[PDB]
Amino acid sequence: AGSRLETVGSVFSRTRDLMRAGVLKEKPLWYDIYKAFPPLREPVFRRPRLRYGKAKADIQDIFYQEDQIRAKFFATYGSGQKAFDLFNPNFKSTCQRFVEKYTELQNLGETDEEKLFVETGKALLAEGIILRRVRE
Amino acid sequence: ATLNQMHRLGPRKEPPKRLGPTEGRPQLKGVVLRTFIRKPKKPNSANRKCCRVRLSTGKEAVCFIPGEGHTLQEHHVVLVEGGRTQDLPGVKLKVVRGKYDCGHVQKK
Amino acid sequence: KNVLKIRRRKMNHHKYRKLVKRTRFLRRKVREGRLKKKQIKFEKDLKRIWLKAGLKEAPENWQTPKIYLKNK
Amino acid sequence: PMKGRFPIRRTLQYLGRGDVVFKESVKIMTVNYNTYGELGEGARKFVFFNIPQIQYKNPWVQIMMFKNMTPSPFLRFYLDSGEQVLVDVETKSNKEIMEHIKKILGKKEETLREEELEKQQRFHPGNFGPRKYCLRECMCEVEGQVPCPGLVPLPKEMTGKYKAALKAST
RNA sequence: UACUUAAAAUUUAAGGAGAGGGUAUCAAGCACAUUAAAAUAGCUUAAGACACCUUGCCUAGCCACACCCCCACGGGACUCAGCAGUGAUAAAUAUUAAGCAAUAAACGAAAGUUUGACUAAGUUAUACCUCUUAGGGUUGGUAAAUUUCGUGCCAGCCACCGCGGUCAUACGAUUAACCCAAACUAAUUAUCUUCGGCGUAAAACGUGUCAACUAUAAAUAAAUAAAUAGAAUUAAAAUCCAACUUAUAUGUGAAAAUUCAUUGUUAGGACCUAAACUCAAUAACGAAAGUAAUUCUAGUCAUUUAUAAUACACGACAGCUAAGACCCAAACUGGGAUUAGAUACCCCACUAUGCUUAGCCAUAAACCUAAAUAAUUAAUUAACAAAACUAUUUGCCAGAGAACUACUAGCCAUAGCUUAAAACUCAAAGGAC
Ligand code: FES
Ligand SMILES: [K+]
Ligand SMILES: [K+]
Ligand SMILES: [K+]
Ligand SMILES: [K+]
Ligand SMILES: [K+]
Ligand SMILES: [K+]
Ligand SMILES: [K+]
Ligand SMILES: [Mg+2]
Ligand SMILES: [Mg+2]
Ligand SMILES: [Mg+2]
Ligand SMILES: [Mg+2]
Ligand SMILES: [Mg+2]
Ligand SMILES: [Mg+2]
Ligand SMILES: [Mg+2]
Ligand SMILES: [Mg+2]
Ligand SMILES: [Mg+2]
Ligand SMILES: [Mg+2]
Ligand SMILES: [Mg+2]
Ligand SMILES: [Mg+2]
Ligand SMILES: [Mg+2]
Ligand SMILES: [Mg+2]
Ligand SMILES: [Mg+2]
Ligand SMILES: [Mg+2]
Ligand SMILES: [Mg+2]
Ligand SMILES: [Mg+2]
Repeated sequence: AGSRLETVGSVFSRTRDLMRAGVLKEKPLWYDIYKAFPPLREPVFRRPRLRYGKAKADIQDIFYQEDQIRAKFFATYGSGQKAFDLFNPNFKSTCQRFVEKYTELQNLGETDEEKLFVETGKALLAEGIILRRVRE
Repeated sequence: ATLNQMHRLGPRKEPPKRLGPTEGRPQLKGVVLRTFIRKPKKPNSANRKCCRVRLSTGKEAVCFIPGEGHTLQEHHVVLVEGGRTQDLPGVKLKVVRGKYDCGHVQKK
Repeated sequence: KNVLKIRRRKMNHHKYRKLVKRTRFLRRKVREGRLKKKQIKFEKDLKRIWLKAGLKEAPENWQTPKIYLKNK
Repeated sequence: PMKGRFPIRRTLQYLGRGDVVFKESVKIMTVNYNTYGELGEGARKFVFFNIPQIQYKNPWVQIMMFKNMTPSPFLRFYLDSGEQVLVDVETKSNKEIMEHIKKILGKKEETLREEELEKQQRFHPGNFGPRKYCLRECMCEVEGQVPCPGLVPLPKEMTGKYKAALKAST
């Protein structure tokens, strides 16, 4: 005798009810543990439904301020000929060095985006990085 | 219907209760005119005993005679009552056994 | 979705159209006479009005229009 | 489900909750309100919720409502003397409007109670008669009095049938 | 009943806050208004006039009637709808009784008198009450309760579903049980009455526009894809004419008939009839119907929003009326096949008709089978379809068939359309899976 009704309540509430009824005479071993350290949300059944009309989800597009600079670099020079290594947690790509220098110049107080983009290219050229302005 | 439409029309119109073979009366008295047999609409099979009568109102109707065996003949007087004979279509009257010329069924 | 209810109406209309065809001439004579009675009733209703008002003759220059005859 | 919005407005209890009983002078109450705007919200709620309650307690007063005829909502009462009491209800809640009209043109609780008692002056508990009008139809119902012969048969000596027999016997 | 002038009971007349039976197939009534020089042309009505039908209602009681002609001078068929009683009629059945002792009324100053009002009785299971006897119906399911025999789709039985053709708990007789009980069962009648629905079950009107209410609250719209109307225009394929030209051409699953006045070619002529491939795998325009070959002209647009008929303007196809057109298609008709027959499906020929110009007709499965409008997408699976659902306004629906019918009214409609019942029959019909 039990409560095989998984669409009403939760495993804990159904076990609480069965013990109050008088059908379940011994507490399960997981019961006292759930009572002391419950989950954040109650595990109750809910039927997924589609959104209709003008209802929309609430998910923020993740766009940092560096992306404005990064978009320009990929459009002008593409991806750096050096290959990304996504296994190195501290990898510094050619584009990320461009954005770090572009930020440094902007801290000095340069207000023109055109000035910051052509000056940054010159600085990296002095560093020796091979930037190819590939329109193709 | 909207509340304005319910207001403009009011309660539902009720068709009048048309009368039946007895004309809204418990019984009628009639004079037998003919005695004949009527056949019950299928799936039933029998020779049901009926008679035509002229009711006190002046109309003529067909009346089923219940019971096993009747002595009714033309010019006899009978007291008819309501109640349709389910198998016999159109027979909406019945004769009362034990009143006027019609008598109680002879017990066997 | 069957069409059974449409077939009952289909047969009623077919049989009715053939009945009208058989008795077309009779129906024509019924109508011409129903219109004539419809006209007499119209005239009498107009005579009732002026007679009740107290006039002994219809208003001068008045002739009841023949509105049900083959005027069109 | 009862139709319409706020179906509680169509219950006798709600209609009887109205507290504005106008004085006999009040004859007409014209309601000028606007269907669109922000300063007329209380007026619109007054027509929605309160006008039914006022009419229920004042059946003989003519309430006629006009819409979107003026920039601001107002109430104008017409009295039997010929006086006209104008009330301005803009920026006023529907409850505030009811309280204002109750004060200026509403009968007091003392007056209403006096009228209630006068209405029932001719009902007496001692009076005997039909149930619609009286508590008891007959004195037989009272305790200690002779009971109805139908319920309890009377003594033979109290019966005309018996007395007549004796008079013949004498 | 008081005063020389006022309190009641009871009525009458003129009115009106509101309420008040049915039929809208009764939709118009026809003088039904106002002013007050006597003119003006109004009055009532889909918020139900008018007409007709039915009914006593408001119940401490009220209203109408009093032989009949609504009335009652008059006339007539010349009086119990006062109590009891009779005839006839009806399913319907109280005494041709006693007393004015009580109360009420009339009269009298009064003792009093009078009263089929009334009081006390008589009659009757119609009801209630107290007692005493026990009868009535039922016993397949709904629904409390059957033993045995008889009958054998017969005789009979049932409110509904149903039972009876040989073992019938359903009929008849028995037996035993069940229910109610001085009653019990049958017939008749009455008591219960709209906040529900409208894709597929009854139900959103073929379309749009203007009113008055009830609601709502915003201040725009439109801005070259096939709306609509007019004029002009033409590419392909036909048709006709001509030149040349096979002997056949045409037609079917196979044939037959038809045809050689044919057939094939023409970078030959005429025609401008009819219809607009590809684009179009597009989804535009318009109220809907509907609209797509090209060009030009005229032209769609702002009312907050929803909500309209008895008005107005539209409305595929088919059809009617007159004058034209005519390539092809094609009801009907004729000819040929098939078949038991074939008034058909297939073949061939050819009409009405499809086209233009005028007018009528007003119907579609006129169907997104979705009324319009503004919200919401969660605090929500009858099934299927097209997810659910709230609010506002109007329309519509109330078992099936009879019935896209009968009658009525309107209409250019005459074998028509719109409007649209009842009797009667049935216990289902219908939708989805
Ligand atoms: S009612 Fe009172 S004595 Fe009968
Ligand atoms: K049978
Ligand atoms: K009379
Ligand atoms: K007396
Ligand atoms: K047997
Ligand atoms: K039996
Ligand atoms: K028995
Ligand atoms: K369709
Ligand atoms: Mg039929
Ligand atoms: Mg009719
Ligand atoms: Mg009289
Ligand atoms: Mg008489
Ligand atoms: Mg008399
Ligand atoms: Mg009498
Ligand atoms: Mg009687
Ligand atoms: Mg006196
Ligand atoms: Mg029986
Ligand atoms: Mg039975
Ligand atoms: Mg339907
Ligand atoms: Mg032939
Ligand atoms: Mg032709
Ligand atoms: Mg139609
Ligand atoms: Mg269409
Ligand atoms: Mg039709
Ligand atoms: Mg018709
Ligand atoms: Mg007709």
